[PDB]
Amino acid sequence: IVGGYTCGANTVPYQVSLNSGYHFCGGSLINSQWVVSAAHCYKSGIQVRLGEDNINVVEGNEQFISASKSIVHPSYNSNTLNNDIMLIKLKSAASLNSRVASISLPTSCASAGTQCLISGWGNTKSSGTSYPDVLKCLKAPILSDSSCKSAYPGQITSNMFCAGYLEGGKDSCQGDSGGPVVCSGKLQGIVSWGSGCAQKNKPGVYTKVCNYVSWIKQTIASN
Ligand SMILES: NC(=[NH2+])c1ccc(N)cc1
Ligand SMILES: [Ca+2]
Repeated sequence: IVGGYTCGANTVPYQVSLNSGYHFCGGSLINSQWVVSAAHCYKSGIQVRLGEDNINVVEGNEQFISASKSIVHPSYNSNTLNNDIMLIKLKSAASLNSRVASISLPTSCASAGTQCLISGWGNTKSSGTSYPDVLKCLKAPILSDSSCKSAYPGQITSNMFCAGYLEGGKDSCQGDSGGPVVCSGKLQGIVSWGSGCAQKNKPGVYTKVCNYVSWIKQTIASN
């Protein structure tokens, strides 16, 4: 997260870190046994880390649970990033409490103008690299489809939305992928892609979660 702020320990209780020996992506806990992330975060041997603030220090509220299965969206295209969504099932149910909590799926798609909270442990620099150890946060509005498409000609599908600031300086970034965009207490987006990070006229592009609620529910019901 570039140009954000320190969230505060366990203030984003649905935020998970995906770990394969090291943090590599974010995710969102949507019930005691399932995490939503980005398909481009797929790999084998994932350990889900809940209750995390400093990802390099055991602070006392962590739950580390290996994934039993991952399900990449059936129509995920890695070239265009269309349908950049996957589900990860935990081998055991997490223990839910105030610091480790699921986030609700949307009942309705969020509109341009709605303020959301974006969070992650990704790069905090637009130029060069610095990874924070604690969770970073950014409040950002959903942008209009027209401004999104104008910013990225020929690249924005009906399964994507832009959020952030056209002026630049405030954005998600590498390492934030798969993490949440939460608006009015609902998971509306997944950190997906963008040109660099926090660049002028290159806002963040996010998977449009509301399009996937049926697939998510049906997938969970049978797996
Ligand atoms: N929002 C962004 N600029 C972004 C997010 C993730 C990513 N992998 C690349 C760029
Ligand atoms: Ca920790």
